[PDB]
Amino acid sequence: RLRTSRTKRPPDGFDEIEPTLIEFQDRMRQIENTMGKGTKTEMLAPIFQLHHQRSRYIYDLYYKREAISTELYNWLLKQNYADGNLIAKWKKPGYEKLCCLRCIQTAESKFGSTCICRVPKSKLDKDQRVRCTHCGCNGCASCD
RNA sequence: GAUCUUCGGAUCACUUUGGUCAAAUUGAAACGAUACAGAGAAGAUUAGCAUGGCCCCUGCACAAGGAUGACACUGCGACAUUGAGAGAAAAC
Ligand SMILES: [K+]
Ligand SMILES: [Mg+2]
Ligand SMILES: [Mg+2]
Ligand SMILES: [Zn+2]
Ligand SMILES: [Zn+2]
Ligand SMILES: [Zn+2]
Repeated sequence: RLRTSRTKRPPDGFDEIEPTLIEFQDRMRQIENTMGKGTKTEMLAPIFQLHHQRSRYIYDLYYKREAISTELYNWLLKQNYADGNLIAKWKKPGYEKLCCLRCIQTAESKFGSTCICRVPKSKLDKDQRVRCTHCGCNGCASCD
């Protein structure tokens, strides 16, 4: 993950996108330091937020604007700058706007069911449109 | 929203919330100190191992320690009464 001055030089298309990744890292640090205003699980929601956003940025670089070479993209996934499993989920129908990967797997729930965010809002009542407790998600379903 | 399909629709996904319990006087324990006595076995100094359980503490322990860890170690009536006398009473 961490790169030294004497490490192998990343592929060519890296430097122009290096600064924004640096900004992502900076704010992740700030979120780590920032404390208060939530329950034991709510304070850990913004982490997944930024993480999904960062992975989506890389996904947008490759699959929507073809701004990065395939070599650089494999390098980025190998350096954990993006979550390979989350991107794999984004590449199949029904999970285009997946929030995180803990809201899809059923072994982490009380009754073996996915999260509320995975459910389309059309069949969900108006009153029970609440923030996810896993990551604060406000609706994953591809329809919305 | 993506995919087809023919502008009828079909696919793809589909219900969270670990809760000694709401931002700390008044529902997570157990005591400091001061004041009193103040160290087992029939004189005195003193080794210990035990018995009993709504007494525990240290210990990983079915070792061993904590004053021999401490407290306790007793005691009574399924007694049948007649054996006899005396004054009274009621009775040989
Ligand atoms: K002694
Ligand atoms: Mg002993
Ligand atoms: Mg003893
Ligand atoms: Zn979600
Ligand atoms: Zn999630
Ligand atoms: Zn969720």
